[PDB]
Amino acid sequence: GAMNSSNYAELFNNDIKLFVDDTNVYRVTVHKTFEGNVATKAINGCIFTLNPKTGHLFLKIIHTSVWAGQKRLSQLAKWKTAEEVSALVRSLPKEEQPKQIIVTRKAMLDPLEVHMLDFPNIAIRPTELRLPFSAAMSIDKLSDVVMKATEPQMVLFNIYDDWLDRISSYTAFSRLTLLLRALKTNEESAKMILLSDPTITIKSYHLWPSFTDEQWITIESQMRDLILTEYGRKYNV
Amino acid sequence: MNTVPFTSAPIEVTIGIDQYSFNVKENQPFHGIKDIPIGHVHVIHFQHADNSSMRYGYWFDCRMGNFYIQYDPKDGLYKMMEERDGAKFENIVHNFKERQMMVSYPKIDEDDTWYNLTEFVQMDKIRKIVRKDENQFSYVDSSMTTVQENELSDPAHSLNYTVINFKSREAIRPGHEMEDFLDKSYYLNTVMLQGIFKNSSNYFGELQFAFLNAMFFGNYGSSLQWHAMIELICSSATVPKHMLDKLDEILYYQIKTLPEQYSDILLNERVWNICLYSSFQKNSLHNTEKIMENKYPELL
Ligand SMILES: Cc1ccccc1CC(C)(C)N
Repeated sequence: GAMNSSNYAELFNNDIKLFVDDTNVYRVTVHKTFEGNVATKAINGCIFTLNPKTGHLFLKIIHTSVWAGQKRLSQLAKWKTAEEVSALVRSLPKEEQPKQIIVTRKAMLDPLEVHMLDFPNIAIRPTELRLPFSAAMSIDKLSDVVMKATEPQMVLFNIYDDWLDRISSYTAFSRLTLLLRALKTNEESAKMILLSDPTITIKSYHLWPSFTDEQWITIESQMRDLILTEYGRKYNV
Repeated sequence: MNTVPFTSAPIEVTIGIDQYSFNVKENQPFHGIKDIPIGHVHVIHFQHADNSSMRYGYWFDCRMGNFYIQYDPKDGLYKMMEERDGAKFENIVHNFKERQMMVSYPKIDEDDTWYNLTEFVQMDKIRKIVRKDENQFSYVDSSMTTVQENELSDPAHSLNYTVINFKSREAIRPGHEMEDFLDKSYYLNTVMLQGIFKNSSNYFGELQFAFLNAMFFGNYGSSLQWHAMIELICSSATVPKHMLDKLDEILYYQIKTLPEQYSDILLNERVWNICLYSSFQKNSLHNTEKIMENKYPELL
């Protein structure tokens, strides 16, 4: 059923599973019309579909043209997400298809369940974890490819870069969730921590800087400080 | 006006006949029910004084045979049976009437309640739903399960209601996932009405029968079926106008007749609030909404 702190090592077992986050699918700017009314303008979005064991990220870019002439876009976005996830699964060889799909928001359960009725052996589950995947658009290279897209497009990334050569998938997922929580809590300070030192660079084929093991422990500590503080500056404590 | 005589009443029992009921004491000189209106199905039901567990009873139509009740001391229940000897039956009944050993079906002349609850409930529809093809009458009790319940365990003793499941391949056309899930008109009009049920009269028959088994026997599965069949219509944007008008009348009389102190288990809060206030048909059930709001405003 629902996924929570009690069954957390399950993410890193050998059953293929994907997280789906739909928070960046339908994105808008809200603005005033010439007549003084309010209107929305959509901007490109993305589905964040992530294998937490391997780091494989299937980033389906959602071009604004998919909304042209449609009503109830927030509702449509959930069904569009489910259609794209279904299509992704159907495109995979059987031995690569997930045994579970975990949605980060419960409103995605019925749309995904309906689109996957053809796959009765794939479990569709919610989670009680508050995962910071909405911050994926604070990662510069991901934001860049989403905003430059002129058509619907799927782009593949490893969100762990080369980390699994040195750490476990449990540790990599913890590092990712820490980084994304920090970016969600205070994007500016978070991004200052990650690039403060000009000698540490991001490889052309990576998303994050090439920190040594030691530098990562420092970085991780600085992200913890940020999250504890900003929570300070937030609750006054 | 037909009669269902009883051999005797050896155990204390509350006997229901349609929406009426009366108490019979152990070994009281009771020999059945007379003046039963011809033209309608009827249900005669039983609740033992010593075991309020298990209500059970029999759906029947006096036009289809001569039926009587006889207590069975081995199986511990009042059994309905058919008498094939027509002349013998007539003679038994005449003598019991002469000795005034029968209660009268106590229908008020103005009163159309039973008609309004059974407009689409005929024996031929009841027989498709309930099986003992050797009898012209059908047994139902509180614990009998439905076909859908047995897929989620004795098959002979089951209710054949059509399995309605909104998240099922039959309900959802490939490539119309969102459309068919948010608007059930395909499911109602094409899968259920045109293919399994054939017309709205068979559909209404199963809907009314499910309600009555829920109300009279506390049959869990029948309670679910009744609500599922209401929700399928209310969640369809496209429903023939004549079905909507008839559904409103059907539900009105069911809500009017429901026992007030059973309203908490027999009525599903979610289904009724969705149907009355959110669904495509939220504005199409005026009589039903008015009686619900005046009798069960707590539920809503
Ligand atoms: C009652 C009825 C009549 C005619 C056709 C179908 C039905 C519904 C069943 C199959 C019994 N669930």
